[PDB]
Amino acid sequence: QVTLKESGPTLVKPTQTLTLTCTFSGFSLTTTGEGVGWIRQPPGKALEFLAFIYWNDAKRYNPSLQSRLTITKDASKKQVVLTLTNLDPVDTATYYCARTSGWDIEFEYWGQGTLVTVSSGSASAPTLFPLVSCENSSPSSTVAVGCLAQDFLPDSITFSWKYKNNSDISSTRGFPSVLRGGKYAATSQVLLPSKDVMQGTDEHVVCKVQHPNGNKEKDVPLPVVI
Amino acid sequence: EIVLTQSPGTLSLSPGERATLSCRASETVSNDKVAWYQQKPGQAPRLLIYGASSRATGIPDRFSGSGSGTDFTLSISGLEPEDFVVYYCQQYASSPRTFGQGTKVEIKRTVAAPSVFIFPPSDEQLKSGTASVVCLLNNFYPREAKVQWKVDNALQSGNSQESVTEQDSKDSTYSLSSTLTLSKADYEKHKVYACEVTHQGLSSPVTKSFNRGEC
Ligand SMILES: *[C@@H]1O[C@H](CO)[C@@H](O[C@@H]2O[C@H](CO)[C@@H](O)[C@H](O)[C@H]2NC(C)=O)[C@H](O)[C@H]1NC(C)=O
Repeated sequence: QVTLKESGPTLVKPTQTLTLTCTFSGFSLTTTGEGVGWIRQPPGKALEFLAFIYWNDAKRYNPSLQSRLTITKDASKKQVVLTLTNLDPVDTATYYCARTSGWDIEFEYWGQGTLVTVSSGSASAPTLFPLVSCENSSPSSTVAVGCLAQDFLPDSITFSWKYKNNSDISSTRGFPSVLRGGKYAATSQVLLPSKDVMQGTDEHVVCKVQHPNGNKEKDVPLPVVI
Repeated sequence: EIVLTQSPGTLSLSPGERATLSCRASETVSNDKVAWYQQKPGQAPRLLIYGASSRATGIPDRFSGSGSGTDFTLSISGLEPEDFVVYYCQQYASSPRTFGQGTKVEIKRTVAAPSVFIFPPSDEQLKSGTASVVCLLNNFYPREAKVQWKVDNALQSGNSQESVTEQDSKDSTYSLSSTLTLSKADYEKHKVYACEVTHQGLSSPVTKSFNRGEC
C-alpha cells in the first residue's frame, strides 16, 4: 500500500506564510507520468486545485493562486512541500495531497488532510451560556434546552450532556459551527420528555464540551412545567 | 480555463434507484481526461472513475462513466446506503486541473414539518455586551426552509448566521439553528423578538416569539 500524510500549522495569522508537507511512502518521484499535487477544500465548499509537481521536477500552478504558491519535492526525504504566502482567512480549509500513479490514473491516492484555520485571533477555549426554552403558549410534546459554546478556535469541540444524577442524555442535536469574527460559535440542544421535567428535583442538566484549550462545563436550568 | 458545471447540485433519490449525475465542460476536453471522485463528509476524496469511463482499483460496478466532448455522465444504478455522499468531476486534460462544484445525492423521504423553539439570550452572556437569540428547527424535510427574524416588526438582515446538520442517519431529516446576534444596547431597546419559519410541511408559516424579560 502507498501512503501520504500531510502536516503543518493548524492555526496561522493572515499576512503570513503557510508551509505544508506531504510525507509519502510507497513510491519514488522517479517514474514517468507519476506526480503529486496539493488540493484544498474550504469548509462546506468544493475541492480546489493549487499546484502539482511532476517527477522530472516539472511544476504546474493554478493561475489564480500562482505567484503566491510554490511547490517542491525532496526525493531525499520522500516529502513534497507547499508554500502559500499572504495568508487570508479565505485560505482556511482542509489541505490534501494526492498522487497520480501514471498518466491517466489521476489522484488514485489521497492523503488525509489537515484543517488549517487562518485567524488573527488566538487559540481560545469555549465560553458557555445556557439556552433555556423560553417556551410556552403550547409546551407540548417535550421540553428543550440548549447550550451555546462561544468564542473558540480552532474549530474543534464535542458535546456531552449529563444529568444531576450524573447519567448521560440523548441530544444528538449538534450543529456545525459558525465562524463569527475570527472566532467560532456552536450550538447544541437536547430534548427531554415533558413528563420528566415536570416532576423531579433535577433543577438542571449540565452541558459538557471538550475543546483543546480548555474543557469548560456549564449547567443549564430546566424550566419547571407541570 | 475549463469551467465544469455539475447538476443538479443536490439530487434526491431513494435507495436502489438509478442516479445520473451530469458534468458539463465550458469547451471540449482534450482526450476525455475527466475523473470522478466520491467523498463522505469528514473524509478525503476517493477516485471512482478516470479517462471518462475506466473504473478504478476496488470500486464497485454500479459506478460507471460515459460521454465525451463537453458532456460527461457518472451513473450509479442501484443506489446503496453508503452512496449518499458528494460527488466531484475533474478534468486533467490540461492542468490547471479544475473541479466541478459537486452534486450531493440525498435520501428522499416524505415531508416532515419542523418543530420550532426559540431561546432568549441568557443574562450571563448579556453582561458580556452581546445578546444572542436562537431559533432551532427540528427534524424536517425537505432541506429548504425560510427562516426570518423580526424585531419589533422590523425584518432583520446581515445579523444572523445559520447552521444545518447533515441528513440524519436514522431519520433522513434535518435540523437547523438560526442565530440572531446583536448589540446588548440594541437588544435592550426592543420588546418583541420573533422568528418566522416557512416550510413546505406547514400549512401556514409558524412564528415563534418572546418578549424581552417576560421569560
Ligand atoms: C435522572 O433523572 C431523570 C428524571 O428527571 C430519571 O428518569 C426517570 O427515571 C428512570 C430511571 O432511569 C428513567 O429511565 C426514566 O426516564 C424516568 N422514569 C420514568 C417514571 O419513566 C433518570 O433515570 C435519572 N438518571 C438516572 C440516575 O437513572
